[PDB]
This record gives sequence, structure tokens and C-alpha cells, in this order.
Amino acid sequence: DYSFSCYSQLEVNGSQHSLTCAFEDPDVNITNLEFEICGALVEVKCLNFRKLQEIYFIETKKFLLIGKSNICVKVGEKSLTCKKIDLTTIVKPEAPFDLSVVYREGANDFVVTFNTSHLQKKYVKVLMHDVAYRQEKDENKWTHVNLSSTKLTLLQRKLQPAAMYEIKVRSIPDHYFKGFWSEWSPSYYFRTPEIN
Amino acid sequence: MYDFTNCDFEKIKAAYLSTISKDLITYMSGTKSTEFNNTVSCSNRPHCLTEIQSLTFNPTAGCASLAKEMFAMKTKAALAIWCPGYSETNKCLEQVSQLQGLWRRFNRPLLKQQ
Amino acid sequence: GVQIQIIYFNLETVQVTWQASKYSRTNLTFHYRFNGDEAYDQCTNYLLQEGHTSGCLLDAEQRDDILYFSIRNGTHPVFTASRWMVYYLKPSSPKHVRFSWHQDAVTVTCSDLSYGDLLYEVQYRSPFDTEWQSKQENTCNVTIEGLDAEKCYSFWVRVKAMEDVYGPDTYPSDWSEVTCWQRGEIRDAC
Ligand SMILES: *[C@@H]1O[C@H](CO)[C@@H](O)[C@H](O)[C@H]1NC(C)=O
Ligand SMILES: *[C@@H]1O[C@H](CO)[C@@H](O)[C@H](O)[C@H]1NC(C)=O
Repeated sequence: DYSFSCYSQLEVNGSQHSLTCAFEDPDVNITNLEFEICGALVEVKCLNFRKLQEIYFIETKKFLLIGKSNICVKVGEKSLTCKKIDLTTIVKPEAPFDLSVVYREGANDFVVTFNTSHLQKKYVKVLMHDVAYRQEKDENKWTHVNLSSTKLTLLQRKLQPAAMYEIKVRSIPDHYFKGFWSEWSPSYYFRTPEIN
Repeated sequence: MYDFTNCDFEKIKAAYLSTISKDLITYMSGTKSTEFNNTVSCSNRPHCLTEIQSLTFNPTAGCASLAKEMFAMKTKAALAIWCPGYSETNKCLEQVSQLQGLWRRFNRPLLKQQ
Repeated sequence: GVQIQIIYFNLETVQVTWQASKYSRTNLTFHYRFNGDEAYDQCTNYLLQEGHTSGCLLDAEQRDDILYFSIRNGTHPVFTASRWMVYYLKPSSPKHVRFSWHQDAVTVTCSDLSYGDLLYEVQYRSPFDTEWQSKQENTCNVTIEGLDAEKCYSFWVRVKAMEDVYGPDTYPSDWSEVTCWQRGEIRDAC
């Protein structure tokens, strides 16, 4: 199968949105293949994707965001494979940023805060955040916390002492938009105090 | 003429909350919401879609046509997909304000009326 | 000249109040209806201020309609307006607020209202916090995990109407009584 996956980003640059598609098999011949989106568009039937390295990209204000569109892989005029998708159900948020952790001497905790551009957007303005932390030494002993706000607090007594911890955060759409997890924010590292 | 009685209201409601609501607010940007006199009412969801249909697409006096607006293009698209057998002094801001109230009333079908 | 305020108290009572220094030491009348094809009825419940009419109370009986009204200097209308009543909705203050603690978590519940599309918001803080932190839900059952049993927290609850349904000009309810909690027990000050 010449299967692929897609993701949309609404208001990624101003009031224009983006549609990105890429094949599930990385070792495929792209010299002859071109993508086409048809349906749920503004005053046009179809729009062509730009072949950029190993991905197919669109950027426009002409996405209607009502009903399903038809994304097809084309070899000239003939369509090899076709996929019917609603662009409001494949949304991938912009990743969070300005992640930071501050130890509060009296409180004996760590206030974790971050930011997201989606707070200043009209459409995809409601997200669910996923903050993941661990001891940098461990392998897959990551601790995940879901939240709707951009502030979280970790207790000193509920963490290991004199240990380097790593923390990162990502977001998924919520409230009448469905889709995928964003990319992770850059990680932030912090050492906890010793038992004194 | 057309009965909006067999529509997928829940799908239409999702379309409103996603982007149509926001497109109506962007059209009304710069106006004080409390300043508008609300005159057009609706009861149940079929009746609200009847009144939304008329105000969005039927050309009135004071407002030539809202059909080229993004909110109208999406409204036309939502009704064609989810309503089976659906056939398709600049007082425009006042009229879009009337639409906003019907759309909102379409989201409150459990509240009683006289 | 005429300044007006509208409040729809808990989907029960509409209160329209007016101010107009021209028509002071004078009793202006209030006339209303809920449809554009019916005759206007007169106010049967007047508010006064400085001995003269200043407002009207209508029992709206949980109804979602456009209120059409006019204030008159006898027969002569001084002010005319029409509005969806629920645009000025003020939900009631949370009642029967209860807290259940489990280690470093709390679940705050209260009596839900009879009407939907509301947000039941819980605000909280300890002496280490510079502002109130918040969590809200569609029903009055909000769970706040990741707190500290060892700290004192001040809490209070309120009800808001959702902007997508009721529009942007509603009022949040009044906040409920403030309660202080350390190690799953109630306290006096914080
Ligand atoms: C207005 O009504 C109040 C209450 O009945 C009365 O005391 C007052 O005399 C009235 N004012 C006028 C202008 O007659
Ligand atoms: C709060 O909701 C959760 C899940 O919806 C449930 O476990 C809990 O019993 C609820 N509390 C009350 C008092 O309804």
C-alpha cells in the first residue's frame, strides 16, 4: 500500500492554515508522485501540494473547515490511493515554549510554567497539555500529567533528592477540534536539593 | 418551503462552535454587542435553521448580500452536507447581530418559551 | 439621556433599571412583552430610588425569549429596546459546596443548576501563591490533584455561563463563602 498520514495547522501563519502529508513507508520513489486535495475548499475544486524534500505541503486561507476533503496520491492524472479526511479532525498544535521550573524555598516545590501561541488564536484556542518528567538517568520511567492550564507544581517530598530531572511538554486539540500531539517543547533540566 | 426537520443538528452545532461562531464575531469586530436590538426569534432547531437560512441568504433592504462572507459560505456548506434534500444604510452588522442570536438560540433547545 | 441595566437573575427574574436626571422627581412607567405580535403589558413590580421609579422586576419563569420594552413619560416613550434575556444572565451562587480530600488531591462538588452550558469554577491559593489558580468544569465536580496536604489552601466557587451559548455580556455568579483547608480539615484564617 502507498498509505500516508496528514496533519493540519490552523492559523499557523496569520489567518492562513497549512496541510502537510507524508508517506508511511520512508523508502518509496517520489520522482513520479504528486498529491492533490479536492473538496471543502473556498471557491476552488482542488489545490496542489508542493513537493518539498521528503514531504508534501500546502499553505492557504482557502480551507473551508466544513465537511471532508479528498486527499489523493496522483501519478499524472490517475489516482493510486485516495483518503477522505476532515481538516478539523487532523489538527496538530504548535508546540509549547518558554518552559521553565523555579524552586520555592518556603513552599518546598517546583513551579513549572510554559506558554503556547494557541492562546492568541481564534479557532484552535482550547488544548490539553501533557507535561512529562523523569530522572535523566532512568529509561522509560516518564511521569505524565494532563492539564488545561499553563502552570503546574511538583512537590519536593514527592521527587528523589539530589537528582537531575528532565521535563518537557506537548499539546493536543480539545473542544470541537480533534487531531495529534504537537512536537515536544525543548526540555528543561533541574537538580533537586539533598536531604538536609 | 423547506423543512429543516431531518437535519443532523449535532453535526451543525459542532460546525458552529468550531469556526462559524468565530467568523460571525470577526464580522462584528468593532461593535458594542449590548448596543444591538434583537428582533428575530426562533423556537426549536428546525425553526432556527429556517430563520438562519433566510437571514444569511435572502437579500434584504439595507444589506444587499452576505453570501460572499466566510460565515455564509460555511453555513451553506453545513446545510448541504447535514440537511437531507436541502436546496441552495449598511444595516449588515445589525442583521449579522440578528443571526448570532438565532445561532445561539439553536444551542439552547431545552429552555422553554411563552 | 436614559442609561439602562438588565439582569436575568438565575433564569427566574428579569430586572431592568434606568437612570435619567431629566425625569427625576417623576414616575416613568415600564411596558414590556415577549413577542413582536402581542400588546405591551405594564410593570406590576417597581423598584424606587429617591422616592421615584427606577426599575422593574418581571417574573420570567425560566423562559428564553426576546424581551421587548419601553419606558414612558405617560404615553410618550422615552426609551425603547429589545434583547434576548439570557444575554444578561447571572447564575446563582454555588450552594451546598463540599470538599473530599485524598492525600494530595481534592474533589469539590456542589448543587448543579437546572439549566446547562455553564462553567462551575473553583479558585484556590496557599500563602506561597501571589494569585488565585483555577480549574473549571461543565458540572459541579471539579478535581484538583497535585496539591500539598501540609499547606493551608483558601477556596471559593462560582458559576459562569458559556459565551458560545449565552454570549459575552453575562455576569458570573457571586463567589460562595471562602473556606480554608490544611491536612483534609477545615480552618479559620490562612
Ligand atoms: C411616585 O410614586 C411614589 C410611590 O407611589 C409616590 O410616593 C410619589 O409621589 C410618586 N411621584 C410622583 C411624581 O407623583
Ligand atoms: C465526580 O465525578 C467522578 C467521575 O465523573 C466520580 O468518580 C465521582 O463520584 C463524582 N462525584 C460526585 C459526588 O458526583
